[PDB]
Amino acid sequence: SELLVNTKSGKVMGTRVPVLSSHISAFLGIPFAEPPVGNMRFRRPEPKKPWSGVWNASTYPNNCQQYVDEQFPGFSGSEMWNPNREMSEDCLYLNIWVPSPRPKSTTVMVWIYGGGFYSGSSTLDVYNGKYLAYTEEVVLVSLSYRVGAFGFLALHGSQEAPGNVGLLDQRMALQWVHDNIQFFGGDPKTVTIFGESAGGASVGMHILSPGSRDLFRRAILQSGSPNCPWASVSVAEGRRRAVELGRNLNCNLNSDEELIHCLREKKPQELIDVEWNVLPFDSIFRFSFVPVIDGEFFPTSLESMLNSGNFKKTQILLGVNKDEGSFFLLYGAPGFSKDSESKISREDFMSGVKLSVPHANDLGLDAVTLQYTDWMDDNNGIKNRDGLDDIVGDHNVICPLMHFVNKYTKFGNGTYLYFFNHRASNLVWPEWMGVIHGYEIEFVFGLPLVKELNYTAEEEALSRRIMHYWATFAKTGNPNEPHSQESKWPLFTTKEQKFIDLNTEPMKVHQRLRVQMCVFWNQFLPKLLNAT
Amino acid sequence: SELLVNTKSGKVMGTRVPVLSSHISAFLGIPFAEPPVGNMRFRRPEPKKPWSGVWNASTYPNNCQQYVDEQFPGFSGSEMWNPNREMSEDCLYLNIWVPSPRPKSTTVMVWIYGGGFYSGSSTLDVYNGKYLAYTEEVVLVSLSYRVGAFGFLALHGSQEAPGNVGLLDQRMALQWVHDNIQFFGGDPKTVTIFGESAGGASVGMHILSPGSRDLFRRAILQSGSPNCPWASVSVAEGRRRAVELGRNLNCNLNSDEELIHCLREKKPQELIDVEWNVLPFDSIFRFSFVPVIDGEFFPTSLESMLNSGNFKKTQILLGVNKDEGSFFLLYGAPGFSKDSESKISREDFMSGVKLSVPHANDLGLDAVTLQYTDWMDDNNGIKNRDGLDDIVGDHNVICPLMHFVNKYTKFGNGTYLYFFNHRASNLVWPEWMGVIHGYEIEFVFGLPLVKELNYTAEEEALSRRIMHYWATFAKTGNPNEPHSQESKWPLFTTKEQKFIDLNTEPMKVHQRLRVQMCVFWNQFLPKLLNAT
Repeated sequence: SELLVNTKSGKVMGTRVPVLSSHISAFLGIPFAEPPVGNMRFRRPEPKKPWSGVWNASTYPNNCQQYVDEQFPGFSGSEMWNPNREMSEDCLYLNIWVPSPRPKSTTVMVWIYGGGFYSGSSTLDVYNGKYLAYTEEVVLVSLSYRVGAFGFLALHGSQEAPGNVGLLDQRMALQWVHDNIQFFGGDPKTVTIFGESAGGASVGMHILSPGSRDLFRRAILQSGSPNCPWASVSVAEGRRRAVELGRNLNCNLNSDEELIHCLREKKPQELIDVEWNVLPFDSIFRFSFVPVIDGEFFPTSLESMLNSGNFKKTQILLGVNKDEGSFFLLYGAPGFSKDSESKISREDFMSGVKLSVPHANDLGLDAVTLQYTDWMDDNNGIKNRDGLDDIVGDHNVICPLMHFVNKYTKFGNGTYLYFFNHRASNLVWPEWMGVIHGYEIEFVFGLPLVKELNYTAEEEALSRRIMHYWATFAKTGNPNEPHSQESKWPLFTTKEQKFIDLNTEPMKVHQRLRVQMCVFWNQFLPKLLNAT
Repeated sequence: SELLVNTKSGKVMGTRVPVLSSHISAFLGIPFAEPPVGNMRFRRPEPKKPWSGVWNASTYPNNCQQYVDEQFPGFSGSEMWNPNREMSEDCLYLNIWVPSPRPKSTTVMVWIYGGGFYSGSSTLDVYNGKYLAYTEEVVLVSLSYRVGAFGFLALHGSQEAPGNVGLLDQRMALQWVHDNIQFFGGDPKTVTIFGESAGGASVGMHILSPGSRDLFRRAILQSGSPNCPWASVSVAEGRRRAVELGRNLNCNLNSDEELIHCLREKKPQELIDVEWNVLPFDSIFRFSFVPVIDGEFFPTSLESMLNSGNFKKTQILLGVNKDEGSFFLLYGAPGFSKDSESKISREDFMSGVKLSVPHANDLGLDAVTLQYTDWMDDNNGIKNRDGLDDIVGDHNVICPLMHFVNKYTKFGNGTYLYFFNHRASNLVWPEWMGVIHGYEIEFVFGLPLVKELNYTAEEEALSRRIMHYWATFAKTGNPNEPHSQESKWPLFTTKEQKFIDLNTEPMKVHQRLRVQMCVFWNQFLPKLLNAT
């Protein structure tokens, strides 16, 4: 049967699903690890024990335990990101979409969801891999991994909560793909991992980590890189946050043994209710439990690894959205509201700057403010709002990705860069937010191809171009068709630094994406904070 | 006789001079102080002893001893600034141009020449006051003062070389004007002092200094303010430079008495030949012997005086030229040449930055470089050249003047600001230098009205407008004609900060002259250098 597959872990029974008036196979909720429950909470994952009989993979699995956004009850804009399945610590499963008839050895794409390392689900409507699997004829895989304290609590030195276990969950899923995707028609030697935000940072982390490198061929990073200021912390800060978490739950803090044991007795929602109380600063775009530079998953500092070429050398495709920061300002900066133009005063602008660059001394805050203020029109509400939006995006997403791309390209085998600046016609978020963080995802997964979702014809065409760029890159290492007549996406080189815009207009090539600001954030500011 | 005037110091015999096919009286070389020679070198000036008989004031006096620019022998561009009379330490004289018939009580304008406090003459062709005296019907006075070590050697604590004696020379000349200009037809209660560069800085210094304030009514500052980074030094740096001067001439350095005595035995050219060897840094736009914050001429720091309103409150008219810095780059920065486009490389750009902001640590140099570099086109020779030109001008002239105007306007009785951006059609300097430091002077003194000098008709018209603005301001405290139909030069206020451009085009009003850069130079950079 087309829906029956015998893997090395046991037999699996999938289901046939309709897609654009056709059909493909779907294998949902395939376990790739032992449920990290009880004494296993905080521990590295263990392989799923083989099973006899047939595993019923016709329905989505549970979502990992996580914080749930309730800032806008009912609102589809925010709820489309919340878990759509029951949450459970038993959540290490993966999903596979296979073309029909089943391929013999086709290109594989493994999606790693984002969510700031504190949230995310592989089962969201926006991540339905059936469209992309069907349209581009690829085996689409989406995995899951522990988030929040459950996946990143780090007490370096102990084996009970070493940290980075969430990344190890991802690696384990990749290991399963490498060992079993051949039975689903996938070519294990041609797997492209791709992700957005924390997922994009994760992809970059597997490129850097020696233990993950041999598990995939190519990579795509969307609005996220390993070196982002929010993507990782030192073992010292990790330890400090783990202890403070224990303090919020009145735990015995005399030893790691004591702390860990007390934390394992807590219900999941108990850790979640106090998770945000451990941040060191009043801030925006900063998360509690994230990856840690431990000396194991990451041999040394990320900067020294990038400088020495200590990473997987292959082809990469990556880029960012025009307005990465608006989302975090809406939720945490004074002056911003979902239902108003959010024109910001001078007062709130500087309040916003302090929140965006929490680690900065006064000289630093002044440098940022001077860099993003137009002194010929400083009380212009729209300029201050957009200035703040740019700060959050440049500091947290764009400038760190540009640092990565430039460092990577010196040792890589091919880089392709994009700048997504199309605002979807059916967006429910206000206009001032622009091309929002995470909204390029729907074009990558091809939602615009479904008439009932209400996109325009140019947005459907844009989605097909993007799906074809992503899949062609996954297959060949080049997003362009060999003998095509279409416009060519130039290769990003150390010298020209070319990139393209991604919208419904005729392709335009540019150079040095936001260089002026990137030099400020990557060269000047760090130098200033270190000297003062 | 129209040419005979009986002053309180004695009788003076002037001469009749032709001007634009008419005539006016000129009294040249009137002594206002005892010759500061011998034991008087470095000392405060003493009033000229009254004389019997008639003083022959028909010819220009000598020019003070000074460094003479020989970088371009023969070249009119540079030689028009060199002394055109024999140099002599006996040089404290003033010149007066009086309309004919002699006025009864008309507006007086006293010109104070610039020259970085190390050079300058009241007898240059560009300073011929006959045109302005004739055209606007005012009594025009040009004074002289000691420059270089002769006027600013400062060994605070001793009365033999206290410092600031050059400023005291100016004050003494102003005292003579106050006491005698009535005999030449001038109104001593309506005197406007005006000057350019060091002369503009001098004017600002008399506004600040308690002992000079009662000697004039209004003031005009052209491309120079008291708070310029090159216009003054601490008593400590003054002392250090005086000692180093003595060291270059192998003087006894055991005591001030010893040093001063040894310096007084040296021929004038001997001090001049080593004057430039005492600068603390390798630099551009920095001069050896300049005014010193002594606690006498200047009660306290200039910044505290400006903040507390400790200065003469009256009306002021001031402004700057578009390209103040090009002159200093041509003479001292690598890559610039008089006969080439001077396109600058990245190498020489940063070399130039180090020379322009000599007091800056590495973090500071990086701040400046980032502030003036276009990273989308960093190897553009023309952008680097112009960037450097702007740095020198903004740091040394424009930003310090804007700080002054903004501080002054809070306590003053009326401010008028201009931005001179017209490049004379007959300039002999290369095009890349633009609207050069000091070239607005010729329009103020009305040289364009003389056909034989080869200016265009629009430049003659521009000169008349400027002469009329300056003189009307001198008379009324407002450059505009009460019931005129011409465009109005708005008043600069703390709120609007309006200013006008000065060229041959229809008047255009603007706001916040180079604010972006001024905030960098007046608020940010100083904060950075003080914290690091």
